[PDB]
Amino acid sequence: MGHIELASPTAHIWFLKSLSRIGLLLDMPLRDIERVLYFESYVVIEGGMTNLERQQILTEEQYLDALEEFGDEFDAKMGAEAIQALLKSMDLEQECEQL
Amino acid sequence: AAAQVLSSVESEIGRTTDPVRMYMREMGTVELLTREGEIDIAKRIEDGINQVQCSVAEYPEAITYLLEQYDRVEAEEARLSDLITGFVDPNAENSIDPELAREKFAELRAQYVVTRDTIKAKGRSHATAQEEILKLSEVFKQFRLVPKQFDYLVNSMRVMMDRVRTQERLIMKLCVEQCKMPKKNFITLFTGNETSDTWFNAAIAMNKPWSEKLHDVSEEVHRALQKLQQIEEETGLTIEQVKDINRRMSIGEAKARRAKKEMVEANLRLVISIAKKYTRGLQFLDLIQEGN
Amino acid sequence: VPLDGGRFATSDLNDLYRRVINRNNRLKRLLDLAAPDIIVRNEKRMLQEA
Amino acid sequence: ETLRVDPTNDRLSALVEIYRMMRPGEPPTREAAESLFENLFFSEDRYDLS
Repeated sequence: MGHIELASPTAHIWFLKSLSRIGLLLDMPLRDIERVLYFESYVVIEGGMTNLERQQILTEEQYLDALEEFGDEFDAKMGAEAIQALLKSMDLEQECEQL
Repeated sequence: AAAQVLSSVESEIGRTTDPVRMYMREMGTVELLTREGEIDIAKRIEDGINQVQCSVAEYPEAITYLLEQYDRVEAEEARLSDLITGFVDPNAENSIDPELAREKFAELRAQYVVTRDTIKAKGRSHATAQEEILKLSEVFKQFRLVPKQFDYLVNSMRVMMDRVRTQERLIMKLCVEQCKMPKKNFITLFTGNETSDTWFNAAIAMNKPWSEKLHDVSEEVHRALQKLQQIEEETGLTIEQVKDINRRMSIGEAKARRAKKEMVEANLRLVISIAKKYTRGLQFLDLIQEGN
Repeated sequence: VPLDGGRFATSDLNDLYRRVINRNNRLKRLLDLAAPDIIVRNEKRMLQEA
Repeated sequence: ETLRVDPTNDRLSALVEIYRMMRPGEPPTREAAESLFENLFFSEDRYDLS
């Protein structure tokens, strides 16, 4: 078997459309996941300030205010790689001991 | 305010899975310019282009880089290699002829030497020495080269500034992080001498007990100095001028990229109109992407 | 596989592989060309859909 | 009783809703909704009863 090296990470469809397995893990609405996937809504990976919050839905116009306010302090980007970074950053042992 | 209606459309979409209409909705914000936008954008691109030309103007070795390769083929009794296309090719506001390539080079050799001794007179910042350097740049300015060899000329500056930036970072990598070197005085002391150890032992003159026991790491903090001064000697250019070179070339290239961006989206409707006559061999969107 | 009449036929999986590779290499070409983010989003959507 | 549920008040809002109905996602314009509704049941090329 061979492999295909992709430039931008892409999301599997089985653990995304079937029920969610990517939404239940992230505790995120399914529709918002699609909105972020289609490069329409940003997500806050990390909020250095208290104004923002992890896993926040963001529109482009509402995101310009964040750019003009803070910029480097927060971490919010676009695309499936944002979801990948969210999975990288999250910790499940803390959820085990907390929930 | 074309994005305000998007706040009402996207917030109330039916979550459509057709990418084509998402694509149109995303490029529908731009408008169609005419008779002023094209001219203004072209001017904003050409000023960036001549800013890049000024960026290659202040490098002392770029003018020698124009000539040493032609000297390789000048002594070959013939230059049949394609590098002869990357000649000066002066602008006039065609096969390269010896009556042009050598004639343009007749003054180049003279400017190669007349700007050397004058610089040593009354320091580097001498008035007539600097205007002679600017004239040596100007005889370089009257050229129109090809982007092939030119594509490496910009990287000849880019890699050099990347190297100096990495060397600057290396100081923080070695001592500032571990020893907590307050940057409040470091930035001022580095721009003072940056050639010898006046500020390095001035930091010993102050109390700074963290830097007092630097003898254990003396031979790894001053190797960055050795490399920086080696760069200064081999390049023949001071650190004062190279920062100005990189400061104003970056803004020029960013402005050119921004001008290209502000125009490309304005003409996507031509692409989307022309693509649809060609479907159906491949697809409905790959044609649009290739047209882009 | 070639047919007897000098023809060919292949599984649709080959078409899908060609389709994903065609836009994957295009996405590679859109990075060194410094594409505007508006079109890179479209290319990434193309890849995700493929 | 149906008027109590109808969220439109005039022609323009009704046509905007109909355009959003047939072609969701695409922003509606003044003339596109009219053209679409006319083509739905009042264009000889795209409609016939025999």
